[PDB]
Amino acid sequence: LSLLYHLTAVSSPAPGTPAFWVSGWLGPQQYLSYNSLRGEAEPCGAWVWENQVSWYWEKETTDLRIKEKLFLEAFKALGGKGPYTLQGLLGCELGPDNTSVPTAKFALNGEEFMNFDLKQGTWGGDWPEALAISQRWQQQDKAANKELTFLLFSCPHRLREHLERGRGNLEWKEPPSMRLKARPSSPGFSVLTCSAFSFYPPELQLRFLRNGLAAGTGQGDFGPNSDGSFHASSSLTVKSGDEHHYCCIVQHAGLAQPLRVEL
Amino acid sequence: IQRTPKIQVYSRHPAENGKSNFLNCYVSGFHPSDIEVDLLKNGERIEKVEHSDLSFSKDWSFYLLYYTEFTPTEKDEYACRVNHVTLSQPKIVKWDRDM
Repeated sequence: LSLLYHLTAVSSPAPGTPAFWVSGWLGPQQYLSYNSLRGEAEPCGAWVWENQVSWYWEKETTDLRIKEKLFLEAFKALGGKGPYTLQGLLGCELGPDNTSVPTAKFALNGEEFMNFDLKQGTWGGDWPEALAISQRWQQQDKAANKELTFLLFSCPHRLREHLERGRGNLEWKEPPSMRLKARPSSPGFSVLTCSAFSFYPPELQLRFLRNGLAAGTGQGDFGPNSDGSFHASSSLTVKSGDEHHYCCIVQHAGLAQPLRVEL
Repeated sequence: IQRTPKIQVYSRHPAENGKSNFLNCYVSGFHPSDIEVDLLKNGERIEKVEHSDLSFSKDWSFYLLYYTEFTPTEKDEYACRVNHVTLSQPKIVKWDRDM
């Protein structure tokens, strides 16, 4: 709930650039980093210090090497010069019981075009390109079993291990530092901005208040910081007297209550 | 498809003059993945800027984050300059000290 690999391959990378890289995620946190240059899977953030079972990052590295070759191979089975982008979303989510729910979608040049029918063990899709790659992987006659293994056993075993040896990393809670400022804009009008700095998890609400009366949300924005935390802002246009009758309400798991905020 | 990038510029902690900080350029929702990002100080391209791993979102569009250690000043300006195929000229987004 949930572990996800973001695989990407490109058919003609600029030099310096890797042709194929992957990032593993646990919820909204990156735990894994891989590319085809270094060719090794390595931990991210606090996950460097997670107590693993010592052959763990070896098994991650082999699986992603297998998947590296399957991806570059896909470009050969295509019939243009493109260039091409292949993308895969693989992983799992622990269910409403203690069985796992597989995800395996694929995308070509930014358009979803393929998936993995687990109840048959095949890649499927309407497209000639989908059918081409599917057949080609289906032939590297190890790969459908491996893929299957990966999603049904590997992936949901890794998730539990992390859920147990890193549970604290996932429960992490950090309130945002808040600010509310007004700037000059069009004559008659000023812009209000309620900003939220360094919070975790991503889930957060910013809403404005006309006097105590509800003023709507504003126009939201939202981004990551370098440390895995997050940023958010949300703005409103108001006319140029009448700004101190507005305030902001934030709510987030790292607070015991919705926190009002004045100018 | 080709998707044209969204650009956000913000700091990691509220900006107090004289206190050390981080500046961010979040670029997102773009396709394909090749992109070029410089951070600027009154026009001048910043040397030791770092960046995260190029990732994508649920809709398969790419995002990426560039960051740099710095110390804000009431009369210092920052901006992000981005170049991507879907654009005629590189776009410069000024850092609004709140957004």
